[PDB]
Amino acid sequence: DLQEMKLVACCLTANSVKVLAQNLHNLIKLSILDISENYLEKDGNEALQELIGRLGVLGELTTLMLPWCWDVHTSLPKLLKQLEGTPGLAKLGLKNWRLRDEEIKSLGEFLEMNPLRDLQQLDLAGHCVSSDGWLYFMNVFENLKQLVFFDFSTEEFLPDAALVRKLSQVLSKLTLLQEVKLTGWEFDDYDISAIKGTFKLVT
Amino acid sequence: FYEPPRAVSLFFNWKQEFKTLEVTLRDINKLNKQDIKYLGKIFSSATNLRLHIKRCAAMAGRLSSVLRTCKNMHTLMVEASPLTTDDEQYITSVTGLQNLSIHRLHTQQLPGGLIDSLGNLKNLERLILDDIRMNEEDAKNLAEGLRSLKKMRLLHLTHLSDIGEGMDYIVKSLSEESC
Repeated sequence: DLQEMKLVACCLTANSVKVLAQNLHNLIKLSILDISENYLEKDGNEALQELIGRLGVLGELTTLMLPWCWDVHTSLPKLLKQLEGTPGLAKLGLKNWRLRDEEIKSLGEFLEMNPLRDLQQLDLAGHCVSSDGWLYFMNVFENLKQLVFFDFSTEEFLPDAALVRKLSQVLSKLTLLQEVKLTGWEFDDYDISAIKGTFKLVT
Repeated sequence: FYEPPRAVSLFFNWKQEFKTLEVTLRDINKLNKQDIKYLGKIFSSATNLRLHIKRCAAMAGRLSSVLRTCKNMHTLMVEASPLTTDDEQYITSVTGLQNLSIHRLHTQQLPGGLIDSLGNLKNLERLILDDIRMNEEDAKNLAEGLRSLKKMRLLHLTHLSDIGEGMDYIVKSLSEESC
């Protein structure tokens, strides 16, 4: 009858994710999944892709919280490919994936081909997407309408004013802004004083 | 723009779909990083940018440094300011530049600059040349740059010296196809 399984800051192995990806087919109602804030030493690509290939069998999973490991943006098109096989998701948390422009435009073709607006909380931690991929990321985020609580924190990145102004236009445009987290950023006087609305900012 | 946080505040409250902005640059002598970054970040308010150089002394080598963020640019005018070769390579580096003016160049046009990498401005339509110090071979390779760009509609070659028999190469470059 398990429907929520939440594990963070725990010493997971590729054997744990492996056997989880070998006997996860028996568990059916487990619709809420947190394995984030963890690290996989070896075969995190392999046990991740086998894991999501097991996750295609499921039909209730709406909450996914995913950790950080090595060589992962080859697993991004297969995660997003099984989410092209999955027309339903509501909670997405993605920790420290170090993504770039190609992965965020793969997500761009994903959301511009699959309309998924049941999603309410979103984490995109620790990535080195360039400023034009931040702008196109405001085109992809411009496509969204129903995101509620999210976190776009990354490393110490200086944004451009085009990113700031699309952030004011689209963040002012969307409705359900409860709490927004951006940590590791530079917004000095005008940029920090030109955003504020119905959300709750976290530096 | 004479000789400015208030206009930085003015564009930096709301941003909408401005079509085009015209920038009048007048006599830039002092040059601190705060005005570089502020006046740099203003320029993304419109969909097209019309930059006007007017006798700016501090921008003798700071062309590419300030405009590095400024991806949006439509046309540019050069009015009586010093300029380097690599800055001309920054002029030819951008592709969205469609119309260009240049006036009062006292110094000799160095090779490897504007006239040597001329064939990169693939949407050039209006080109204005006045008071340029060159020689014959610079006009020849200039005309070799004229053989590349095939979308021009308007050309000015006013007030030019040391151009003996370069006009055969220039007019030869222009009268090739029905342009």
